[PDB]
Amino acid sequence: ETFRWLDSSEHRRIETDGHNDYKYIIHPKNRWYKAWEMFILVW
Amino acid sequence: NDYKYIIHPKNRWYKAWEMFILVWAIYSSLFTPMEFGFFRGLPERLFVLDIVGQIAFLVDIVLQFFVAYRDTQTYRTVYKPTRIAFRYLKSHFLMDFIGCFPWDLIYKASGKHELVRYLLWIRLFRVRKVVEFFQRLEKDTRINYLFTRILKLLFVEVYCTHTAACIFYYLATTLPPENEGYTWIGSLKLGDYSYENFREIDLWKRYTTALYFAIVTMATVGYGDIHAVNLREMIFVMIYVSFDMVLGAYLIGNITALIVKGSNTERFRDKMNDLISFMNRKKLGRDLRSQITGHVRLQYDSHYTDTVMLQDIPASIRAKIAQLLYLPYIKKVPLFKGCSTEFINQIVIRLHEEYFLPGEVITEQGNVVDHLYFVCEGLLEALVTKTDGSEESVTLLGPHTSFGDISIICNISQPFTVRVCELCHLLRLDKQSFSNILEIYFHDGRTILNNIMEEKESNDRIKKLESDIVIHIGKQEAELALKVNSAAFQGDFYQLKSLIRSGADPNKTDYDGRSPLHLAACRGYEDITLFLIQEGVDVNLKDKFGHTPLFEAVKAGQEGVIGLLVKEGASFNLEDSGNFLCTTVAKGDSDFLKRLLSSGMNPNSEDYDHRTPLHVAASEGLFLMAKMLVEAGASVISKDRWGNSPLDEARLCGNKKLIKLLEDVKNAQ
Amino acid sequence: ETFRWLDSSEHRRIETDGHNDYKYIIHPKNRWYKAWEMFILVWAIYSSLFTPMEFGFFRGLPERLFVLDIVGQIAFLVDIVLQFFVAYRDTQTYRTVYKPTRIAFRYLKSHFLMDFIGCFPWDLIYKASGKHELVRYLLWIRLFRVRKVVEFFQRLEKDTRINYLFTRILKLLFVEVYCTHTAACIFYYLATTLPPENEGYTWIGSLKLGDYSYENFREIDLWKRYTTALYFAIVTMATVGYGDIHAVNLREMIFVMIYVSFDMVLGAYLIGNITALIVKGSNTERFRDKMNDLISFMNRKKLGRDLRSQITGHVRLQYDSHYTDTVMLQDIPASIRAKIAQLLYLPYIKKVPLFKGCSTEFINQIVIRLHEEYFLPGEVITEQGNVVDHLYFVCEGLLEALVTKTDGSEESVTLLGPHTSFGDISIICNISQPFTVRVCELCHLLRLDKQSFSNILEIYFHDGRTILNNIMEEKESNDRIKKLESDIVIHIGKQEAELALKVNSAAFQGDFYQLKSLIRSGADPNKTDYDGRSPLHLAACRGYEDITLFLIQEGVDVNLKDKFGHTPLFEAVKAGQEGVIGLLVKEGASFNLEDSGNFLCTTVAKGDSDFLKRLLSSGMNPNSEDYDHRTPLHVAASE
Amino acid sequence: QLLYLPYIKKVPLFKGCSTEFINQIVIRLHEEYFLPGEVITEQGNVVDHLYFVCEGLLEALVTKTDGSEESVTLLGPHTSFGDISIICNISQPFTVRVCELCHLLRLDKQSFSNILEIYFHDGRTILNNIMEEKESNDRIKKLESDIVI
Ligand SMILES: [K+]
Repeated sequence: ETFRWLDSSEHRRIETDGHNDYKYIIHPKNRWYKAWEMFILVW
Repeated sequence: NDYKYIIHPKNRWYKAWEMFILVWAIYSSLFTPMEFGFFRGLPERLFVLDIVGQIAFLVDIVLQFFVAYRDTQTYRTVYKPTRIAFRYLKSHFLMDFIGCFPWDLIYKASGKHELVRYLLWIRLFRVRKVVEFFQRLEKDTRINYLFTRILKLLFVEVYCTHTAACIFYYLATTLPPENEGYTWIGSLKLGDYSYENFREIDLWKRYTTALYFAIVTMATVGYGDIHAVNLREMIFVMIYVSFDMVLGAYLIGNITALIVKGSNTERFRDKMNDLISFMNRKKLGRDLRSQITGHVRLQYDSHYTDTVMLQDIPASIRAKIAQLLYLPYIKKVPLFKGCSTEFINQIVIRLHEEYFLPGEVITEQGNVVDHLYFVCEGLLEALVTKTDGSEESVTLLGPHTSFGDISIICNISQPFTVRVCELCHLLRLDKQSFSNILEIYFHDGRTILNNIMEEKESNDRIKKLESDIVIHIGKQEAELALKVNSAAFQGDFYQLKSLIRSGADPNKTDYDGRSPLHLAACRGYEDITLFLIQEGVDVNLKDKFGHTPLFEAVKAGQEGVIGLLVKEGASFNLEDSGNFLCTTVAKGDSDFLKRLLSSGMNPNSEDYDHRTPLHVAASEGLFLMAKMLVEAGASVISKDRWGNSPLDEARLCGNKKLIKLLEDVKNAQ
Repeated sequence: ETFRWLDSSEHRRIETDGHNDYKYIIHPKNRWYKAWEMFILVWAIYSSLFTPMEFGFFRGLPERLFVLDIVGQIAFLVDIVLQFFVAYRDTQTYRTVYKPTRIAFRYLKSHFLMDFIGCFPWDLIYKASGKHELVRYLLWIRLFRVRKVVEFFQRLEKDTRINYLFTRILKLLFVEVYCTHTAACIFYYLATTLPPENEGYTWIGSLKLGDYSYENFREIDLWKRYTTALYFAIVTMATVGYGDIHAVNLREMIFVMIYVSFDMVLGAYLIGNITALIVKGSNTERFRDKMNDLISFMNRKKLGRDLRSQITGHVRLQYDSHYTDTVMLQDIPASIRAKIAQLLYLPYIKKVPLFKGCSTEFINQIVIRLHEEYFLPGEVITEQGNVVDHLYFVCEGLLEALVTKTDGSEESVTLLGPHTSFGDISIICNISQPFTVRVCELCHLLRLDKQSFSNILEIYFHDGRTILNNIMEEKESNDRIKKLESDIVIHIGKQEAELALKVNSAAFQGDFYQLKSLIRSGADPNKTDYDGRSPLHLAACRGYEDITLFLIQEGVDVNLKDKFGHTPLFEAVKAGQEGVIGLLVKEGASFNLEDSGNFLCTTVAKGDSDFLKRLLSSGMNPNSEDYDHRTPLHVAASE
Repeated sequence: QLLYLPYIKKVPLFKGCSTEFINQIVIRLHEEYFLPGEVITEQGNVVDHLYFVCEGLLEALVTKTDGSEESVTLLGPHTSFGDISIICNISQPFTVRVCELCHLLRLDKQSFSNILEIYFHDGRTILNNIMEEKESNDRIKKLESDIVI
């Protein structure tokens, strides 16, 4: 029943999947990925 | 379909011909203004193109005589040829038949008159097929409504610009070539190019020039490099701009109307936007804000189960929906066990789905409830509460359970604040509809009252002969006991059984005793008494007069029902039996006393004076009945309150023919 | 309080003010006067279109068009004096006033002088008074004859056949044109206001379109100058504006700056009214709104592919044809909805063969609780082997009752055409539905519930017995399938066998309203079946009343010996009781009882001074005796 | 208290009541209008609202089975039908039609029972007024309704 309620639900589980491994992957809502998303926006 | 030569309109080989003649009608109604305006008879390059093209619309006329249609008043497909023929001949045959005449060959073989060339303007009764295509596309939910509502308005603004360009060039051709300077194209010079002697310019330069004027005019840009100089072209562009002004206003109106009539996503978006503005204005917390947003998102994503979308669908279709969705969730409920299927079909119609997040509150402690809830999924809990903030998890209401039924039938406030611990799927049912169908179906309300008492063993409120739901049931059960007793009085054995098999009880009594066994025994209907005994009845039931059905059987006189009641526990239990036996000796009806001590009361009982019935029998001379009264009675030595054995009482009667009986029990000592 | 609402009530008072006196004042709905209103509307349309063309394009009318505007002024001079004899359909006091001093007034202080100045000859006055230019500006008074066109669009806005937001669009489209006709006439007049030697500094004297030069422009034909000016004004109104014709003077620049500022507001108002018409949605998008609201809840509930095609079929049936507007009808109260139902359904229910001559109140109670329903062909309504929850009456269409033997042998039992009912032989009975009622043609069934046709069937017991007699006076249902049930529910006694029991249970429970609703409709007996009881034997005494009014009604027979030998005085005195035995004795109650002496000796023997003093106080002679002829003193001296 | 209070003060049901009870009554009223001829209550029904006439000439008639009727009274202004069907929990015995342009004031039965159970001295005064004006032919007891309990 709750699998119908996917995005209308708890939705905050990024904490475990943050830095499992791979050591390079930048989060989208970073701060250095907001000095790029405006610099190359005005580019 | 007993014809086999009539095509169904929803065929898959005919629906490939509709989209073929749609393409041929999109072409042949866009070339027809170009054939009227830009030529004066077609060249020999386009002769074969004009011959086939009036043939694909000539076999379509024949094919429309062999296609069934749906009737408008009976909604049946009409496969009759003489009906589809007379439907085609009176609706669309004439404008499609004279439209596919070879009008160019009729023009060239009539001395080339210009008025026989205006007759090819009835080939625009082929945008009828585009109109029918858009009408079929509007009555199909697979296609979007922003793809259809203005796309058909960006089609009239193609047709009425191409046609206006063709008429605007045609008006330039209506003046002779000596008067070319007084025309819109003859007086035209764009750049270093001059459009003089314009009928030897190639077709696509003239067409692109006229269409450039028509589209720049239609968009109300209007550069004025191309304008009208004549007095016929002034009139035409006045008509044309006064038509495209309201056409552009209609386009802006349709786009604005489909923008201001937004989807439910935008309404929910602005609702969540100003709710988030209220939550950030009031400085709310973290889990509280998530609870508010989750509740309104649950309501938006789950409000689609509202039954007010369905209140034009008829009953026995809404009932089938409610029996497909809700009936397996009501059949497995411990409250409704033993209830008939009619009551459950009346239950499932008036149910409303509800969803709650894990932590909201459904019912509260101090409140009398107004909805009976059924749990489909979820793991709701029941919390009684004290004055000093205490909580006690009394009951864990899982799936297949109900709460609030005790607070409706007994009309009490709710005992438990019901908080929900999971994502639940509750089913509302208001107390008014529940109570109404309880006093409508009282034979199932009695079984509900018997189910509500057991689980709680009536923790309290047990008589609960307080709320009407528990009264109206008592009143209807009483009047149905009256009705089944009237059926049992006269011979209505089939009617009696139809009353009993409709959920009755053959043990509920009348206003003063009077079970159906009582009336069936006093009337002597032996089959009815067999049905009542094998159904299961208290055969020793008493009245407000102190009467058993055995007593009414022996008072009536039918020995068959007398013998039929005594094969079970007949058992008279009659109080004041002594004075009753003495007063039936007093009335002296000997066959009634034969019925009395046949299988019954002991004849050694006593009246207010301590005397046996054989004492009062042997006081006037009643040998024919004193013989009967001495048949089973014993202990003949018994004195009165006066102190008299019945032998010395039988002495002074003055009749000696019953003293012959007095030498009978002289050996039992 | 009808002075507060003179609009909701007192709408059409007609009687006492049609022919008061004066016999001349025409009501403003006469067929001979509304044939003059269209005539003066055509004259007003012509005289308002020709007036700017008379002003701008001429300096005094020629020798022709003289009889034309003479009769144009005569046809309005007639209408000037004709409105002194036309009534005064009023605003606040809703009655057509016939008083011809409130007809001369309300007109003289209104459109009279603007309509009497406009009938003076202003081109004979012009040519008589030395040909002055400012006496020709009084032709513009004749644009007050657009009242007759704006009154036509007010008598059309309150006409319900055409949408009011469409008459507003037609009114704006008659304001858009005639403001391009008047602007064309003023734009040509502003070119004639310059001398003919300064004609090269005008919009038309400095014009050259194609190879034709518009020089010496006062000698061109009138229909070339008018078409040129109107072409400018219409391509300016549409905001196309080619610029082949443009303003040249300052007096033309000022007029174009006024005119495009007026047309911008007018075009924005036209776009707004068209958009306001379109947002009031059509039939197709109001179908598709709830259709996409019902495709979802059919995709997530996972309904079957046949039930989905039935639901979509019924939704496409309530739209696109057969506009069942009960959802609009629900604002109307129950009394007026009952009057609507008695108008619409009584021609159909009275011709049903089930109701062969019942009472009119019973058929009224039937048609109060009816619902209209439409079904496509191929639908199954009531299938064989299920309980019947609704009673259906076929108003129009064609149905089909079928039955199967073993292997789906669907043979046509009957064909239920119009004025037929099905589901009737199983609400009367308590059996299953015996036929699969399938739909052949598009039907219009009238649905009655099962519980309504049990309440109004047990209330109206004479009509219920008439309905059972209508069912049995048939071929005993061998026209259908010969499913004979006994003889239906047979005569089941609701005359005396259950109604005396019903009124006796009403007396036993103590319901006075049910008691008097039963007995004031007749049928007050003195006997119960299955016993010798009475509505006096129950209520009065044993119950001891509940309700004090149980003894005064109808004066029923006291001293009725029941099946167990108890008079109602004995039942009132056994339960002791002290109101009915105080009250029954003045009504002539008696203590008749067989072996009363033996009963008194037994009440001596048990010992009950209250019981025996209530026996003796309510009338009892203690010299009656028993089988041994012993008085109650002979046993009250025993122990 | 300035729109409805002169109407509710001169009601024979609320005679002798405290002014605070009337001030609690007048808040929950709903102004209603009816043209001369509709029906607002029927023959057998426990009524859902208590009404007060302000300017109107409603009639209260009892219907029979065979279509007939007779008016037991003529409810003019400053009258209150309803209440005896509410506070005795019985059905309203009269089909209350209307003969003029009436000016009723609704009051639902749950809120009326709430104000009666909170202010019980005025409830006893209302019970006394109904027991003398209806004359209390029976149910001087009237413990069938939980309001009196
Ligand atoms: K322009």
